[PDB]
This record gives sequence, structure tokens and C-alpha cells, in this order.
Amino acid sequence: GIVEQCCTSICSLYQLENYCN
Amino acid sequence: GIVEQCCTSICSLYQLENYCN
Amino acid sequence: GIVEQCCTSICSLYQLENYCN
Amino acid sequence: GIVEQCCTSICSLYQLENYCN
Amino acid sequence: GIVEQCCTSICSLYQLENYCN
Amino acid sequence: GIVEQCCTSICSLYQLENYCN
Amino acid sequence: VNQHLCGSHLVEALYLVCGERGFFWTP
Amino acid sequence: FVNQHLCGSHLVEALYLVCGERGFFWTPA
Amino acid sequence: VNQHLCGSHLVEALYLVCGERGFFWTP
Amino acid sequence: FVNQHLCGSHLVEALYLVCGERGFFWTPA
Amino acid sequence: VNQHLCGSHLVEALYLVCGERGFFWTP
Amino acid sequence: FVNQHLCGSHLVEALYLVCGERGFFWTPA
Ligand SMILES: [Cl-]
Ligand SMILES: [Zn+2]
Ligand SMILES: [Zn+2]
Repeated sequence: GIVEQCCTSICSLYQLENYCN
Repeated sequence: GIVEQCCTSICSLYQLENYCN
Repeated sequence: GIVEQCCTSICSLYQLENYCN
Repeated sequence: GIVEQCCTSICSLYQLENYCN
Repeated sequence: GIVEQCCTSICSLYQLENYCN
Repeated sequence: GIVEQCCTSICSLYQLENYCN
Repeated sequence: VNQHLCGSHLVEALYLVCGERGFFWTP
Repeated sequence: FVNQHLCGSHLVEALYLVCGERGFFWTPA
Repeated sequence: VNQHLCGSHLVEALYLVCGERGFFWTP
Repeated sequence: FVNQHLCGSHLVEALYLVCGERGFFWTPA
Repeated sequence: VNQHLCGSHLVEALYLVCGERGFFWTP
Repeated sequence: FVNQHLCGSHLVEALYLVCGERGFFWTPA
């Protein structure tokens, strides 16, 4: 999920974009 | 939509939770 | 105070509302 | 009030601290 | 400037990075 | 730098103002 | 009212209001 | 509503939303 | 100017400016 | 783009900016 | 559109977008 | 003024308020 990927780990812009619609 | 209902008028938290899942 | 209750501990919406006017 | 003084014009931090306790 | 380009229209992150160093 | 001075250490308003233009 | 800035405030507010249940943002 | 720690400007904004026209007092001392 | 959004920014700014002494928000 | 931990309303706002007109889903569960 | 509030949102957005490289804010 | 740690977008916004029309530079490197 987004919290584990981008809040506990660091996300790239692409990983962050996996959560767009 | 949320933008029309809430950007000209003030929405409370009770009106805002309408837009939750 | 509000910092001990809601920043060091977690507050419910009602506890948070104890600090409204 | 703070809304009328500061929402049409820019208030500095010095003007804003007027509204502190 | 950034204020004129982006405060009336929406700037994307790609348009915004123009203003980075 | 500003991160070491004001994020890892605490800055006064004057130290914070060292980073204005 | 600039809809984009308002949107920013709206998704913050919805963060707080919705909490666990979350929300979909679809302009 | 969110069940979590709220601090600083985040706590203040939460009070803003939740209290509405009542307003609030922010006394962190 | 939407007074509510401005208010949001105002209470943030007052958080910073007032610090320890705090403030009352009374629309 | 920033390379760092993004949490809570910060993460949400980041999604807002990055996703733009696509919008996004915020499912923290 | 109140340029000052928009500015607030702009420097936040630029924080995210620019990251390491940073930016200059010069109204 | 607040006497505390200011980081990330919080630090940036603080600079925004405090510097005003002078503007500021945000060089976190
Ligand atoms: Cl705004
Ligand atoms: Zn705003
Ligand atoms: Zn924060």
C-alpha cells in the first residue's frame, strides 16, 4: 500500500504515480 | 460534486464525510 | 492540555472538540 | 477583525502578532 | 513570473520545475 | 545550512531571516 | 475562487475527515 | 475521523475544521 | 477572496507567529 | 522531485500535485 | 485570486517538485 | 515567534511568512 511504500519507504515519482487514477 | 458544493460555500466535516469511501 | 491529549496521545473527535469555544 | 484586515491585504508577522494572546 | 503563469491557470509539476534551480 | 540550523537545531527568527534575500 | 487551491484544502480536509476509510479524488 | 497523533500546525488546522464557526482556542503552553 | 481558505492560512500563520503565547480564533 | 518520506496530509497533497486532472485514490488501510 | 495565498501553495509545491535542487522565491 | 524544529514544507512556509516581499532562497543541499 501507499503508506508502506511512500511513508515508511521512499517512493519515486513513478511509484507515487501508481496511486493516480 | 465536492468542488461546486464546497468551494463557494463552507462545508462542515459532516457534509465532507459524504465524499469518503 | 491539548498537546498532551492530542499530540502525545491520540484524541477522538469529541476530545478534540473540548478545545472549541 | 483579522479576516477583514488580512484577507484582502497582506499582513506581516508584526501585524499578525497583534492577534496573539 | 510564476505568480502570473500559475495563479490564474493551473501549472503542472513539469511547468513548475521550470522555476527550480 | 538551513536544514542543520533550523530543522535539526532550533532557529530564532533572526537565524531564520539569514535565509531571506 | 480558484478551484485548484480550494482542491488542495479539500483533500487535506478529507484526509482528516475520512481517516481510515479514505476517499477518491476525481476532478 | 482520523485516529492518530496531531501536532503543531496540523493540530491547529484540525481544530479549525472541526470547530467551524464556534472557533477554538490554541493554548499549547 | 474565500474567507474560509484564507482563515486556514491565517491560523497556520498565527501558529508560527504566536508560538507559546497562542491565540484565540473567533470568527 | 523530492526523494524522501511522505506521510499523512503531506503524502495526500503530493498525490494531488503529481496526479493532477487524473485525480488519485487515498486508501491508507 | 489573492496572490499571497496562491504564493503559499506555490512554495509548498516547489518544495516537492524541486526537492534537492531547491529554488529561489523572489516576488 | 515559535521556538521549535521546522522541517520540509513547514520550514519553507515559515520562510515565506517571515521573509515577505524580500522573498527567500530554499537551498536544502
Ligand atoms: Cl487559498
Ligand atoms: Zn489556500
Ligand atoms: Zn507536517
